[PDB]
Amino acid sequence: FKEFSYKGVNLETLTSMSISEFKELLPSKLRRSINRGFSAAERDFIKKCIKARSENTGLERPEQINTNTRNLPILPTMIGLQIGVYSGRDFMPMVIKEEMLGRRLRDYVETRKLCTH
Amino acid sequence: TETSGDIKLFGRYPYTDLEVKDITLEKYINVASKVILPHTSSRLNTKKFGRTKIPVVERFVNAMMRKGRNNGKKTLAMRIVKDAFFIIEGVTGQNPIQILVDAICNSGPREDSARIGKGGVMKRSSVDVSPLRRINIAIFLLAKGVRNSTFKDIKMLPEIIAEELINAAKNTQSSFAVKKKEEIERIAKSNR
Amino acid sequence: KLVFNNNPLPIQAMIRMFNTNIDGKKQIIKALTTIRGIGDRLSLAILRRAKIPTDKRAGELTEDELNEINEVILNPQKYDIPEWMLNHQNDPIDGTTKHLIGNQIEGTIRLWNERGKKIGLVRAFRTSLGLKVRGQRTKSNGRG
Amino acid sequence: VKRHERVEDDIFNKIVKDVKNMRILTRTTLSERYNLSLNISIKLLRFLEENQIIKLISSHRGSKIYAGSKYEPLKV
Amino acid sequence: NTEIFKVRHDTFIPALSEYLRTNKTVVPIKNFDIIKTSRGKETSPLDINWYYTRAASIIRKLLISKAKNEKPLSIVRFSSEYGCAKDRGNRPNKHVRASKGIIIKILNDLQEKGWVEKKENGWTLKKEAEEVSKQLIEKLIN
Amino acid sequence: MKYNVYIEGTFSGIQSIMVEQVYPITIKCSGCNLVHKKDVILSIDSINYTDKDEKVNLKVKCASCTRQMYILIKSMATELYEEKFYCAKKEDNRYLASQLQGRGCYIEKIKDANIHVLSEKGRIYPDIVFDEGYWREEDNMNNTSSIEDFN
Amino acid sequence: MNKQMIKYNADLETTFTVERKDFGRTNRRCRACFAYNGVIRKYDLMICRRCFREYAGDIGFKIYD
RNA sequence: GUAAAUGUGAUCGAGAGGGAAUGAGCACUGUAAUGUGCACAGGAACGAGGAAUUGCUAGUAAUCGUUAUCUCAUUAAGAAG
Ligand SMILES: [Zn+2]
Repeated sequence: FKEFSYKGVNLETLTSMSISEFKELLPSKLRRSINRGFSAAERDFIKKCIKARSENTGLERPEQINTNTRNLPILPTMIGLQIGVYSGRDFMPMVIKEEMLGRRLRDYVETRKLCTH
Repeated sequence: TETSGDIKLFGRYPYTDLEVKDITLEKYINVASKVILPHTSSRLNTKKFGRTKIPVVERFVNAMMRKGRNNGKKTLAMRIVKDAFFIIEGVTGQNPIQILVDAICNSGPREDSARIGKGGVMKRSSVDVSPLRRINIAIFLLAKGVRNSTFKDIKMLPEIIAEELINAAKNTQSSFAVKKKEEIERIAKSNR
Repeated sequence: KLVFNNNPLPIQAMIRMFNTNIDGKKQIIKALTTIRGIGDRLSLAILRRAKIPTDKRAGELTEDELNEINEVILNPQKYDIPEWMLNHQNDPIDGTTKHLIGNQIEGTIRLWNERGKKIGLVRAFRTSLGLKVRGQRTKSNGRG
Repeated sequence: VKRHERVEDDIFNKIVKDVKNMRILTRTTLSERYNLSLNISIKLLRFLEENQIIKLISSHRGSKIYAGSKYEPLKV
Repeated sequence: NTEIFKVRHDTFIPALSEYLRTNKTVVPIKNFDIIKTSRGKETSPLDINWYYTRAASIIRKLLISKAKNEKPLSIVRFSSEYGCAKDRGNRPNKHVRASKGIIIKILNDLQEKGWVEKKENGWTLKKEAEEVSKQLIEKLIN
Repeated sequence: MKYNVYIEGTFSGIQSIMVEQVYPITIKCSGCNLVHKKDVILSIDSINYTDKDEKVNLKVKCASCTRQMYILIKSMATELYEEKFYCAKKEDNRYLASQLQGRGCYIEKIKDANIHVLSEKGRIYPDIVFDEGYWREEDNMNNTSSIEDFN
Repeated sequence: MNKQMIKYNADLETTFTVERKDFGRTNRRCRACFAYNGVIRKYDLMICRRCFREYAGDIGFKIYD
């Protein structure tokens, strides 16, 4: 069975690419967000992800990273991490699997409970 | 371009020697006023019998701007009737104008139904129509017959105009307008 | 005696292209709008690269003309139809662009939606329940 | 039954015999008497007006009208 | 004299179109057979030679502009001249311009043949393009 | 005036006929004898009142003589099947669905009625459609249900 | 005030500054009453429809027709 | 982004009317897309509307566009002309 792939690129290569390179793969609206540069908040989130993937060893899980950076597109640097995304009320936890690339963190969390009359 | 003579309708038709041929109608049908194109803006509607002085084919094109969507499209109406006159002049062999005159003469109902009872219940009775109302209804019926006939039928609208007008002038059962004139007169008689 | 010499050819009732049936009497343009993935606009594009007169009826076409069109459908990018004219652009699974025909459309939309659902993409969950996903308001209209 | 996309030889023959003694004729007549579609009533009618069998008497926008051998106009 | 007004447009635009094609003075845009003239249009043109009818009508716009001594014509002016009413679903129809790319290509083709001269505020005719038109009309009316 | 609504025909494999108490009807004014220009929907669930506060299912003013016209449905159903369906009362070779009570009008025609069939095997056939007065269904056990000569 | 924000490029190491555009209700408060709704912005007035009608005759507006 | 209905010629031929839900994209405004534009698809109800009910007497009613008018970074299927 074949390795995971996003828009032609293997996870081995994809996890080694700079954000500048990854930008050539993403959809148009996500590209425009990376071209217009990261906020001071987003930079701290990303530096923690890079630290965490490096620091974690063995079989023990790294601690959760929380964020209110809802519009950030998912990057190959936060694969396998547990991340809490703010729902307007609480940090809703999720694990960033490979299949989430090309989407924003807001796409995986509901700010409004489903309705059943 | 085509002519340097006297005024003819669509520059084609004679505009003379025209007879009404019902003395009850005479004063109310304008075939006098020589006009090259059935269009005038003459502001007679703001008057007591001014809508009886508008020329005949004018009254006849106004009747076409209907079914809602065609309001205001008076050029389109002129285009349509122009063609119909070619079909009719050919078919009949006589001034399209005398076909139109005779269509009106036959298609107006002479007796009608109305409520008369005032000081109690309203009971229906026959009544007698005026000259002016008689011709107003004739145009209405000729128009309504044409419109509804063409709706979802493959035939061209100018052709349907020629079918109805000939028949009406000839007083045949074939006309929608003529049949419905018989119906109204029969019901009027039933309530006599 | 005089002869007409402007008549269409002896015509077949209906013909088969794409596991789809095409009414032979129908003029080639609106007739190729029977196959899924051939809309109006793209139907005219193919016919002017296969080079068939638009005014012939579907049952007049030879085997040769039907092969010419069949070839252009399997590979539009060979006959200079540019990628911005085609159904499936920058395919997430392949990188390439391709034109999906017939039952390939539903199959591809299904395998795509199913993958999103397996990982909890909110967009795919809504389409499965019959709800809207392009920001439309759902209070007043779209009932039952 | 639906309309047709040919004028076969025996329909063609009898139309020539029928178009004489008719007065004004139009796209609809060929398509409502015989079984021809509008797209093949145009082509046949245009052919007969090149052959001098019929004559055109109007062609204003798409509205188009023809005459056969027993037409006769008004006279002054 | 203002010689252009002596003949009918629906005889002149078809007449010049043949003189263009038989000398190849303008060359079709890539994919002319499948492109639309505007985002307001529903389908691509019914005549394969639409590009030449554009070229024939562009020189007519310029001849009459020259006849009336107007200011030179701009790429924006031509785009509004050829505009139309776009269909928008469930909404009123709206006026939209022609696409510039066709017009730019025609004007650059005509520049290379010496038929059209670029001014600081628009495009203008040249002696050869005037005389072709003159010599056509002198046969066409007779 | 009182009108009984019967369902008539030849019935085979049928336990019960159920009828929606919703009738498209043609009505005639009993004052001026003019037919109402359109059919009117008479429904059992439509609640109206006479000028004397009596419940009726239809209240219509005659356009010609201004007279009020009223119709009441009396369901002749013996039972409600699934609390929804009015079981028409079997009477010999026919089914009595309802009684229509007209005041100030005549009922000239009932156009259609939505009919449901309960088979002798306990299967429901909702909203049955007649072709030329015939309806027939077969179950997975080869039991036939049919209505012939429907009126 | 024209406020400024820092943003990082894709490297998350180089920084640049961008300016926040002044738009929306936040700076267009009624000059008579601080209201945020029904502000007439025409002719460089910045006055709400309630306040306008009491002062209109002092400013010099009239109802001619 | 400087009318549209409309005028002439071609074309299409009775769900080639209609554009709703949805796919992989390509751009724009913005601090942020969730908003808007574009291309290719996809192709739902609806075939002239029950009981009732609302204006309108002449350049009026209805039709057709347009707003260097108001809202307005971007957004009119709203008002006021
Ligand atoms: Zn205020």
